[PDB]
Amino acid sequence: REVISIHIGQAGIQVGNACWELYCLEHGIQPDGQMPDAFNTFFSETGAGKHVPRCIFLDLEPTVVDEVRTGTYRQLFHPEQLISGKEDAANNFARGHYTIGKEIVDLALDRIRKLADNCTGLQGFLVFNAVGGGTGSGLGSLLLERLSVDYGKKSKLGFTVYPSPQVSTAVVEPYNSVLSTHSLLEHTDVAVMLDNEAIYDICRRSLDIERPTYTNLNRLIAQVISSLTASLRFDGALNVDITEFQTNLVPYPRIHFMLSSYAPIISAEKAYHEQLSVAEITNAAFEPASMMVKCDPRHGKYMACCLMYRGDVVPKDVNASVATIKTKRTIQFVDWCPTGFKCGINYQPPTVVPGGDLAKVQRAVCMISNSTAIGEIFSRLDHKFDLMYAKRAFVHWYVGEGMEEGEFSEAREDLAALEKDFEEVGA
Amino acid sequence: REVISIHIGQAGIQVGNACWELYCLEHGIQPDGQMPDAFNTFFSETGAGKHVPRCIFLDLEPTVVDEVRTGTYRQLFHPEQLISGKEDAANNFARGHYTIGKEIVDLALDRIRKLADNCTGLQGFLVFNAVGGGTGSGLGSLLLERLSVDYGKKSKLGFTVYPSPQVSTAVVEPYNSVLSTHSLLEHTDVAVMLDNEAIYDICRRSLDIERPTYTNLNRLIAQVISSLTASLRFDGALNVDITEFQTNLVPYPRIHFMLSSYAPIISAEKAYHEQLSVAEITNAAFEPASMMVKCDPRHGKYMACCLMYRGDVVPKDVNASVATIKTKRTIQFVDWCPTGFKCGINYQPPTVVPGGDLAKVQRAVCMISNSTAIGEIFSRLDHKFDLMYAKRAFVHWYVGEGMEEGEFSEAREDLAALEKDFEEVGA
Amino acid sequence: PFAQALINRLQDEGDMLARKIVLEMRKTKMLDQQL
Amino acid sequence: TVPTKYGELPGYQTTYGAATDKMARMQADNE
Amino acid sequence: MREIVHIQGGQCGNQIGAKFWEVVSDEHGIDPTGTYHGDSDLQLERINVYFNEATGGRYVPRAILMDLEPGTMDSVRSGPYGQIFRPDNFVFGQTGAGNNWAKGHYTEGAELIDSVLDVVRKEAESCDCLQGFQVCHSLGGGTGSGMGTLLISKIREEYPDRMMLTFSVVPSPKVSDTVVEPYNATLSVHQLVENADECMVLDNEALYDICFRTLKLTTPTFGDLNHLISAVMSGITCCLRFPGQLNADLRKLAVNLIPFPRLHFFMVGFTPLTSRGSQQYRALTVPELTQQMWDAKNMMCAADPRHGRYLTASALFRGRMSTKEVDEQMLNVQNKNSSYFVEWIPNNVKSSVCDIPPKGLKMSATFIGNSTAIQEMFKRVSEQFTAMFRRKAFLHWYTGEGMDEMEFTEAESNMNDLVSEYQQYQ
Amino acid sequence: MREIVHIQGGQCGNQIGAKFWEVVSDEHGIDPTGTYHGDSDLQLERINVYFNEATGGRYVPRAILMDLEPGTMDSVRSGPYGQIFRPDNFVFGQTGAGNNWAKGHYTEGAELIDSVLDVVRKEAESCDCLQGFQVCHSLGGGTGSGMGTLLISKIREEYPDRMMLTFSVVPSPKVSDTVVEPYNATLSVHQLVENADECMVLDNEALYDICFRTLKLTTPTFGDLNHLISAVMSGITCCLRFPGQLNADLRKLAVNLIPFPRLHFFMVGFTPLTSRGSQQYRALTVPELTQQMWDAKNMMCAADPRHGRYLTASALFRGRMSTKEVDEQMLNVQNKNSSYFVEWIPNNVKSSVCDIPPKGLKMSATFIGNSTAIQEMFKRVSEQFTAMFRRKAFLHWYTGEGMDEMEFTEAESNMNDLVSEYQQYQ
Amino acid sequence: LPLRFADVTTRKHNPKQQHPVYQTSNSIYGAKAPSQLDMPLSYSSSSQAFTRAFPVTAAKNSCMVTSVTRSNV
Amino acid sequence: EAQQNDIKALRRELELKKAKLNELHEDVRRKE
Amino acid sequence: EEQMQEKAEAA
Ligand SMILES: Nc1nc2c(ncn2[C@@H]2O[C@H](COP(=O)(O)OP(=O)(O)OP(=O)(O)O)[C@@H](O)[C@H]2O)c(=O)[nH]1
Ligand SMILES: Nc1nc2c(ncn2[C@@H]2O[C@H](COP(=O)(O)OP(=O)(O)OP(=O)(O)O)[C@@H](O)[C@H]2O)c(=O)[nH]1
Ligand SMILES: Nc1nc2c(ncn2[C@@H]2O[C@H](COP(=O)(O)OP(=O)(O)O)[C@@H](O)[C@H]2O)c(=O)[nH]1
Ligand SMILES: Nc1nc2c(ncn2[C@@H]2O[C@H](COP(=O)(O)OP(=O)(O)O)[C@@H](O)[C@H]2O)c(=O)[nH]1
Ligand SMILES: [Mg+2]
Ligand SMILES: [Mg+2]
Repeated sequence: REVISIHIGQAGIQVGNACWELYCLEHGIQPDGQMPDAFNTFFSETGAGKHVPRCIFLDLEPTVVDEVRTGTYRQLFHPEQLISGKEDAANNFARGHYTIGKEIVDLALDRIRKLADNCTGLQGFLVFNAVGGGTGSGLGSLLLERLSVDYGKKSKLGFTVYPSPQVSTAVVEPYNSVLSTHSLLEHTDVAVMLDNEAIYDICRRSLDIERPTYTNLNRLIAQVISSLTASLRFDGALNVDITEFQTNLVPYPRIHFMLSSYAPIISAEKAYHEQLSVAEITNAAFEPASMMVKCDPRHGKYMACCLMYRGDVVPKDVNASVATIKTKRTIQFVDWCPTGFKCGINYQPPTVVPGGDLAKVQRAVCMISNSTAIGEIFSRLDHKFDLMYAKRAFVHWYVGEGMEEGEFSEAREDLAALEKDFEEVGA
Repeated sequence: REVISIHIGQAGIQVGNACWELYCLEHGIQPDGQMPDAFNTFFSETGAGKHVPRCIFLDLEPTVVDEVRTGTYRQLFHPEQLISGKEDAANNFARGHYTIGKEIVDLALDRIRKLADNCTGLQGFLVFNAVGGGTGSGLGSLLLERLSVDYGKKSKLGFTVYPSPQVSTAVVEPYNSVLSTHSLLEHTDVAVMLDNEAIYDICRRSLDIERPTYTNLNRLIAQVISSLTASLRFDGALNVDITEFQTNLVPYPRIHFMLSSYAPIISAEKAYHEQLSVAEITNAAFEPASMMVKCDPRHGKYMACCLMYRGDVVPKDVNASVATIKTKRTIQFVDWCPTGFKCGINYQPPTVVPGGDLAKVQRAVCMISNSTAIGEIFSRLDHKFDLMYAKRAFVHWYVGEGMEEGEFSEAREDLAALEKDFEEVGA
Repeated sequence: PFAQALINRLQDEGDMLARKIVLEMRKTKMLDQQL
Repeated sequence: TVPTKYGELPGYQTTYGAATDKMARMQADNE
Repeated sequence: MREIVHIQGGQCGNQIGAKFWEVVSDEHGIDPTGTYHGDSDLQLERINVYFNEATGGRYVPRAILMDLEPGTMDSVRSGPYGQIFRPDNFVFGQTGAGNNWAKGHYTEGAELIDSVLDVVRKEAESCDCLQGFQVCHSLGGGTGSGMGTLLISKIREEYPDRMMLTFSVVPSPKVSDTVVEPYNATLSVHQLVENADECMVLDNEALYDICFRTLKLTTPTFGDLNHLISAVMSGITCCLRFPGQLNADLRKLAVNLIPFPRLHFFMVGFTPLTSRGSQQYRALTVPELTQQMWDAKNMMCAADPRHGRYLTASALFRGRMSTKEVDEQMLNVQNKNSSYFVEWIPNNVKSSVCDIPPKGLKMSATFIGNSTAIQEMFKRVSEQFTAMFRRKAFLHWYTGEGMDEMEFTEAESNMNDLVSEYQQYQ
Repeated sequence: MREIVHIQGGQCGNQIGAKFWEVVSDEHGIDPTGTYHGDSDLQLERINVYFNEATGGRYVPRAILMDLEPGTMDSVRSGPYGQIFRPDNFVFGQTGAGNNWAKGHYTEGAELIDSVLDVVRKEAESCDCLQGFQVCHSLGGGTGSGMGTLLISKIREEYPDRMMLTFSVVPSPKVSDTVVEPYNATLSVHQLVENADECMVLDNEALYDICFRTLKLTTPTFGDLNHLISAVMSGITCCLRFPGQLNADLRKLAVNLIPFPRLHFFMVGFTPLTSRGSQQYRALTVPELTQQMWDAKNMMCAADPRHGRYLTASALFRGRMSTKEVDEQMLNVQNKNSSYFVEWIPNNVKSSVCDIPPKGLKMSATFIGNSTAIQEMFKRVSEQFTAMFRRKAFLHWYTGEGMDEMEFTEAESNMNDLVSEYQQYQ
Repeated sequence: LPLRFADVTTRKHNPKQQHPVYQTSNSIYGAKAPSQLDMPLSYSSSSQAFTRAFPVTAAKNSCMVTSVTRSNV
Repeated sequence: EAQQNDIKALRRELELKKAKLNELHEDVRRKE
Repeated sequence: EEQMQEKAEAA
């Protein structure tokens, strides 16, 4: 059983820069790539005494790529898995979809082809990209399209960074996000939303860092991925695989948008503050102070929830905890499913990266849920899309590349039909 | 079992200069001529503690022969076998076949005659020459002619240098190529050709050497030659001899022209990168990214194939690999040849040369195959032949030597007849 | 090519084997009365 | 390798000897 | 003589059976390396039922493991008593169905079930006199539900004249692992009512309750639950492996317990199960055993029997005891709580006694009840099924694979007609 | 008494013979220096069948190695049990055939065959009562096939009354080592049908598949394959070399397996072949050997025999065993799958028992089946031969040496009438 | 616990060293030394050796039924 | 490849039918 | 590794 990880965009390779580090420091491999079976899902052992990840970084600017090439993980990633372009799309969907994609994604797909050929028990894929930029949006969708015409039936977990409503770095992000969602609606089988503000609130309140940078963000995101992949990396008492989000989490072929959260997010001294058990993290998994996506689930109703447990976790208390949650009425489910829970238990608790602010916990929970809160977020992004579309802002650069208003119009009609679908299942 | 190697023209002797270098480094022979049984096929033991190769370098210009005489291999290459003329034929088939050939060929033939008398179990001859020049073409064919009237039934392996279509260093080279092939049709039993651009593409792409010299070129060529003579030099699990290429690779008495390829050409860091095994090199020996001849075999249909394995290799997986190829349909065979493979396995792996850019491998594959791909290349050569033949270009030099138009028209009609045979064998 | 005739041969053989099965079933169905 | 049992070797037991074991034993006892 | 083959499907079946073979080997005194080390010779004469002698005291279990994910196989071979199974019997796929009954019954079944059918066929023929087959699996998972379902159908098609048990845990709303639990349950019950001879319904909720009240365990992990289930299974099959004053084989149990061919879902109990603190303050008599048997809270199902009537019941006792005391105890318990027993059937209790108790105790009991209260559990799941099927939620992963809606409607009709006949006989 | 002289041709024949004399030497207990050091003198009484005593107990194999390339001889003398051959018997050319049947049958035979005929004659009248000859060679290569073929013809012309075994490896499209496989194989069998008494067909594909499934070995070098074929050859000659309860000599098996003079091609299987990890979990009985014998994935040919009918069959057993069990097992496998056998011959199975097992085993068996499934292989060759002959490709290398067209036509004819009579008797 | 987890001193970590003035944020990642305390307490790995030993998943059924009839009399 | 798949299904079907025939014949003999 | 060290010495 193996799952491979693909990284498109500056956010993609930076989180992967955190992921694979956390991975080798999870399996005790030095950054040079040699040990001084659980790695088999991510690491293939060339010869003996050297392990290469089942991964690929690819970007358009050569700066951060060569920065990885000259960093400390020179020997870990082998010097051809790092694909690099010449010039950026500069936050342009069409520039990342039509101009440079026809040159880069073909090399990427025949690379990932032999990567899959080298692999034996490929379970699925998982892609890292942020829809706010032009690199991760354009050719990531194209790569996902071409991988769908290549395999299609294999699960393609998309952990995409969504832009915050109030916190914004660029201006064309609603354009790129909607134009990417046009294809992610049909290509991605299970997509996971990730805002940055909610994680900013997390590091402000719980992790109590007053000057946060992308490093700690990428580190915790990596810990989220590690927590959801630990069921395959190690044996647990009750394990679930990557094809479980296929059945358990997606009730309709287009309602695939899941709310992510991770707990307990605890600093060094707060572990002294707090006695860690199961009931409080089961609770803390639901309050909006611990979610990764800015929304208010009190106004939404849950579709289906999944709970990943790492560490010394007996099933009796999680059963009592979900019992208490189901008899409580502060949160409400939808009438479509009486049993909206999916529990999964693993033996290995998460480890600590040195230099991080998270202490070693005896147990952790990774909660991934589905609700209509995301149905409210999509209308919030479409309001900002229509605010700039009504005055024809930034259309001329897409037309200068060669695109038209037809794809913009159908993208607007698809998102509106998607809003109708969320509210329909909400009723 | 013994074979001697002769090197006609400029090109062949740098091939030999790297070739015998690789041989003495393979058999542990210092360049003074002595070690501090497998050498029997190439080296004869003079007195005690000395070995001389069954080889003759022969050129018309004295400067590069003197380079061999005064290089590092002054004591290895013994000072009389290195035949040298006085003036070059200067890219002229007629001046190399008729003017000075009548003085050089006799000296060469009775030189190799006594070399054969020193030999006991001669398997055959192998020639290194370029047909684009004048020295390799003219007397090279004259030698070949006089070898055929001398022995005839013994095998003559011609590892010639065929010119690249687009990149070329000469002007009369298509005249020289056609006028050599016209005799190489009925002189060589087995003629293996090496384009140079293909070697350029291989070192550019795979070896990623941005500045390739002819030394590296010849290092790779010698690597090919050593990989095909390893069956004679060292015992393997399944050996092949020089006499088999007539029966296995030549379906018709004039269609004897073979596609040559090698795998894996891998740099030092890329060997650290990739885990080399049988399946990928079995695949790698089939794309035009690894061929020594610039042509697209997808446009052609293979007649027969030959696959030499060196090193850590068992027959099980090579039989599994060729099975996958035979059930694949991206590469098609001719309908007259269901069993189109000649495989062989030798135990000893190919060695490295200090100063070279190759790393040692656990296993390597050398492919020599026949297709209709050459059926296209010979038409591409005959076309550019006719473009300058239509206006009588550079023919007065041949007439000034003493040649006429009759053999030009006959060579044109013979090569056209070989083309009809190529089409007739393609269907 | 040759598989095209072989599949015909195998089809005819399968039909013949079904024809044999019919007679054998009739034989045992007759013997169960005599028992 | 093959170690010896009190009576015979493990790997090698012919049917004739298997039939005449008791007669051979009685003959040895009488001797 | 009498032969029982064992099949473990899915992760639940594999771990439970793992503890099952541990308890079995311990009762027969076989060490984890596979050689006999017991003392009494009563164990030697009755191991042909569960084992085969290979070479000099080395016994191999007569079991078949079947799954789709190698982690289960690793957890089987890693634990104690793991190195005893025959590697041929590890017939095993590679992809994984993953809580998808359509994948468990149409996708990987076609290329895995023929193979496991051959292994079973070889093990069916290796023995002489088949008594029955014994399957253990879950109902919420995919690789256990559909696989075991189709395997049961095929086996019943091939060997219809042999007994068949299946120990299947059913989902509960409070203890709920996956979300398509009704989708799997109603199709599996629809097949098991038409193919399986009788099943023993289990549930994690009642087991968790048992470990909280009676066992008073602090952290009852899955090992102890499987220990309870395995202890129950050994209590079922002790009659074939040991002598007694009144033997009762598997077919003898089914005929005494099944009045009509569709009424074959039993709720099970085990006795004694007392806390380790109060093990000293108690007594060991048959009335002491009986009052612990007939308790509703001692049942291993989430169905209150005092909410319905008992159709038939059976009690398998182990140890030296007085049969008169057993019988008068069953008569008294049938006369006191007379309303809870059905009226038009006299002698609703079958009883059997073996004179070999399990190791560690003096006298044990196993209760098998065919009551009508199980319709509450089937209602509890069918209403969730209709709650999803009323607006076709989560259906498309099964529709797109080949399965259609009519199968669901059949499942509904079959569930409803059975609970209707349970209510009818009530 | 009865004598078997050995002949090895070509590279494969040499390596096969090397492993063959290795295991036979280990079977008779002689050291690689040529002196006896074994245990039971049951080994001594029948070493004359394979050895001649030189000076002070120096037993040399009565073998003749022959090829055209010295590298094969070096690989022979390299490994152990390579210093026990008489260097006179290394009769050996110098030029090399190179996968050319014409070179191996008209050019090189003209100067090598009188020499090998000298050696084999001296080796023939050296012993008293010749039983027959044993040949190990190929049909794809040049120096083995052609030279051995002409040698067989000469020998059968000189000694018409002695028996003859031919172990010949045939190619397959999946494992196609050389290109002219049909050109050589067709002509070879076209001579074998009139010269050889019987032929035991081999191949590498079946061996690879056997090491895939049954052995679970990682890297199957040629040594293990030759080790299997060698175990086969020791099994087929076990009857002469050891006493038994029912001895079946070479001529005895031939007369039981050959009902028609042109129907003398056999397929072979060897048992037991089990992986080392699963070697511990098995019992060792005659049914255990029988289940592996009649497995169609255990033949050493690429002809799945259940696509045709067994004409006749033979089983050679080694080890102390019940003849009753032996026969009733043969009766059962013949009565159940009765359609797999021919109808107009009752008792299609000839059995034999020898008392001495191969070293390291309790009980072994060698199966030799004369089935009509081999016609699938020959048609699989002839269609390739006709496909090439229609285009006359690679034909000039043959016609330019002395061969003409009508030889190829008669090879086609004999191929076609052979498969026609096979299809007839099916 | 495997040896590499039991002891950190045995796993050599060399961080590419950077000019103090000259320090990009992506270099923060792999420049920090692990310690015995960061090492986890138990490494519950999963041995796929027994499963790798198993052959290709494509099995077969190729036998002739040979069961002595054992009617129950 | 298509005819190859057809062959590998048809052969399996024929084999199942042949096994059924064998079973029926054995039963006939026992009943006789 | 020795080849890589030779690369470093050449550079
Ligand atoms: N959490 C987090 N988000 C990041 C990080 N880096 C980039 N992003 C996200 O990426 C979005 C902008 O796109 P970039 O990743 O900077 O660049 P790009 O996606 O390659 O697109 P171009 O700049 O046009 O080439 C921002 O809105 C961020 O949300 C990071 O390190 N951490
Ligand atoms: N690969 C390779 N090809 C070479 C080398 N040297 C010469 N050639 C080929 O030789 C061709 C020209 O002929 P030369 O070898 O230079 O000289 P020649 O064949 O003796 O003929 P003259 O120039 O008349 O003396 C060129 O087109 C090259 O392709 C070499 O070192 N390596
Ligand atoms: N008693 C017990 N039940 C288990 C265990 N693991 C899972 N289960 C039950 O199995 C049900 C889900 O079955 P699942 O594990 O998905 O089976 P599978 O996927 O088909 O192998 C849940 O209701 C769990 O209660 C275990 O170790 N012990
Ligand atoms: N089993 C086995 N087969 C071999 C061996 N060597 C060659 N072969 C087979 O022999 C065939 C080629 O024989 P070849 O060497 O050309 O015979 P020769 O050239 O006449 O001596 C191939 O198809 C191989 O499968 C070996 O060592 N063992
Ligand atoms: Mg960017
Ligand atoms: Mg020159």
